[PDB]
Amino acid sequence: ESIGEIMGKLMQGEIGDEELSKRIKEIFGKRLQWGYKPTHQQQLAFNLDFIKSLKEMYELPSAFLEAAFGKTIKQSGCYFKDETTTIDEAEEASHELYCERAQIKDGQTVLDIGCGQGGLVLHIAQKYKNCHVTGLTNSKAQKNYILMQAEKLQLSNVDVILADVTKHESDKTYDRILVIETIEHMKNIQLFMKKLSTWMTEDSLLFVDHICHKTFSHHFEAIDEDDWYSGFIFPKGCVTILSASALLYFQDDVTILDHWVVNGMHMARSVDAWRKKLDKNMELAREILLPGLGSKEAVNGVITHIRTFCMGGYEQFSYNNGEEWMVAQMLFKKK
Amino acid sequence: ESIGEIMGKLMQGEIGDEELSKRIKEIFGKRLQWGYKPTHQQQLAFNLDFIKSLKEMYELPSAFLEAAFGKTIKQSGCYFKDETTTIDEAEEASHELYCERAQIKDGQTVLDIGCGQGGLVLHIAQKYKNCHVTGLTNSKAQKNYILMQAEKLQLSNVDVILADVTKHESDKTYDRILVIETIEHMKNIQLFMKKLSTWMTEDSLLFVDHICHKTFSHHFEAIDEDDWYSGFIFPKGCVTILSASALLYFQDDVTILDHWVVNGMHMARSVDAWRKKLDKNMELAREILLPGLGSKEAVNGVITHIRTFCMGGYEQFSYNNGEEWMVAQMLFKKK
Ligand SMILES: C[S@@+](CC[C@H](N)C(=O)[O-])C[C@H]1O[C@@H](n2cnc3c(N)ncnc32)[C@H](O)[C@@H]1O
Ligand SMILES: C[S@@+](CC[C@H](N)C(=O)[O-])C[C@H]1O[C@@H](n2cnc3c(N)ncnc32)[C@H](O)[C@@H]1O
Ligand SMILES: COc1ccc(C[C@@H]2c3cc(O)c(OC)cc3CCN2C)cc1O
Ligand SMILES: COc1ccc(C[C@@H]2c3cc(O)c(OC)cc3CCN2C)cc1O
Repeated sequence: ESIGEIMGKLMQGEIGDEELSKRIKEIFGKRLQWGYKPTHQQQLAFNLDFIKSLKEMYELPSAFLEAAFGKTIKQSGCYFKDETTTIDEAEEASHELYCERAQIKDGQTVLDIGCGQGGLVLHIAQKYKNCHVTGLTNSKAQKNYILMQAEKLQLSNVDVILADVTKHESDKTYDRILVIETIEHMKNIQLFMKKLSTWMTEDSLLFVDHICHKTFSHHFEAIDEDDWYSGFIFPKGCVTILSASALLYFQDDVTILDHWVVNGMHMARSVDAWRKKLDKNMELAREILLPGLGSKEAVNGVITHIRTFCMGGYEQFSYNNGEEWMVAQMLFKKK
Repeated sequence: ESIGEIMGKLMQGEIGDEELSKRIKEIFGKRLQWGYKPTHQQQLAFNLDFIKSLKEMYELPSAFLEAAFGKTIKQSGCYFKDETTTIDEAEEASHELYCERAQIKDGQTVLDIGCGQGGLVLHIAQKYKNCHVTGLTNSKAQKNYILMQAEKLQLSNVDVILADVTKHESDKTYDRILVIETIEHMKNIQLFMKKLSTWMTEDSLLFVDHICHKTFSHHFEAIDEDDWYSGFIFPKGCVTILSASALLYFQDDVTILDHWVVNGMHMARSVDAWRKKLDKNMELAREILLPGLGSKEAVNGVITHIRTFCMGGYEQFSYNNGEEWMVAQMLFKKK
């Protein structure tokens, strides 16, 4: 059975959830076989080879995003205390977790790199009125969304830089730099960390959160021709999953102070909530998308892609009860 | 059964090898239970707590050493290609491995910190005639042994600094600094690495080899009152076993370039060879030691201590076919 055939059934909604989950789980299982080595000697050889290789290197309407994601449209792993924690609660708990671990205090200048729909920017600005909070995003629609939300919430301490972070040049420095699940998109990590350090003083802290595997790194791409999923979700070679310790090898310009991981069931519950909410709001979602997409068929395609991303994310992050893929967090100061 | 009673039988040679091995293996088994956590989240919490805590912190005659150790009296893990590799061959292979991984080239200035009986110093000096090689040791007997060996081998490119490395002050810099199983004795690691960096230029490399556990760190000390072994071998709290990745968190002043581990069976074969050679030369050893120790009883005590160290080391490093305790190696440049 070919890719084309599976992709055919998928688009027609002819693959039931149980089969879909089973297929994607199998794909991730093969990644685990690829990544785990027989000895720690071989594991480190494989991991260092990956790290060395690194060193040589239409937007959805906001009404749709609001129908699929939680209240602040957080697009990153959330934190669920209880089985009954709602996605809105989990967003807030995640925001609070970042503020604790990044040691945010009232009065600081704060920069949020790849701020998305600005949930974290708005959270910090509201909770700490004397902080000035800057979000940086490459999306004009995101910038406009954040500035509108700041206005509605009577926040006067928010600004947004519209920039490709890899191209952004400034001599401005910040007390705190936050990077929440943005580094996975960075083509040049050593260069990224170097640039961040130039936006820091000796008093600054840098907090990074990234999806990881606990043991090994990999690009998010097909191992083989049986893998229809990876290239469906990310049709570009644009996402890297670092191991939980990979960034320890990128301390040319910054120095680690603390390091944590959050078990993958938190991420799994996040994507599950998004999937369920999208399913609940399916009719509304299709109506919102139709104008901008042009046909019900193109609508179905965008919906299939997002829903499959959630179904696949579930299998990835829940694997072995959250103990394979998870979220890594690190705190650094400038050299 | 009390410590005193086991220590009593041990000293009298009333514990056979099989029972001795079994007892020590059990002790290490309990350390593994202590060190492995149920989730990577908890593992990292435990490991970072250890790293944070670190940041707040009569000699045997040479004739005896020659009867127990290999030809160059290497007192560190060796490297065995074959099951029939002799300890002398394994010493040389280990020396060569260090030269490759530390990128030693003819003409460099080289410093070997805690050089022991100087096997590595002599190896480099002989193989690279244009290198100047300095060993640093806190032992007058070691210094004298190395200088005598250099004279006999017609080596003109060797010097030895007699110093406590933690107290040594100098503005001299070196192209290469080697630290072979010395860091385990360092009370202040952040301070040690800082000092080393002041002896480096922008062109220098630092190579560190240390016994490790692949997953977690621990001091070499008793967990409980059932552990008669740890405090017998090291009656002081003077030895730390870092995890294979612990030094990645000590990059304030140096930056990692490469990282390896050597499976623990190499160390196990090393201590096995020492134990067997001592056993072979037992009568001679007792004769050599008697003058300086004063009684056959004090002789037996020193021999029991060394032999047990080997028997225990065997169980530690061979555990799970070398995949628990092993040797970590790292290459750094100066910030
Ligand atoms: C996984 S989302 C995380 C968004 C936000 N941090 C959150 O937690 O909801 C990563 C974000 O990085 C942004 N991004 C990716 N590459 C970027 C670049 N080169 N410059 C700026 N932003 C970028 C994307 O547009 C996206 O909003
Ligand atoms: C495990 S032995 C390794 C010896 C040698 N590198 C080898 O591979 O055979 C560690 C050595 O470090 C030395 N040492 C320990 N603490 C020291 C200190 N503060 N200053 C200098 N040498 C020290 C000990 O005397 C011992 O020779
Ligand atoms: C960090 O990896 C990723 C980075 C970006 C994306 C796309 C981004 C995104 C990122 C997430 O991490 C995520 O929750 C997992 C959900 C979403 C929703 C779609 N939005 C545009 C997906 C990823 O899987
Ligand atoms: C690195 O831990 C240690 C450091 C120093 C010692 C003492 C030192 C030594 C160190 C070794 O690593 C070793 O081979 C394992 C053998 C020997 C022989 C005795 N000599 C004086 C023992 C250790 O176990």
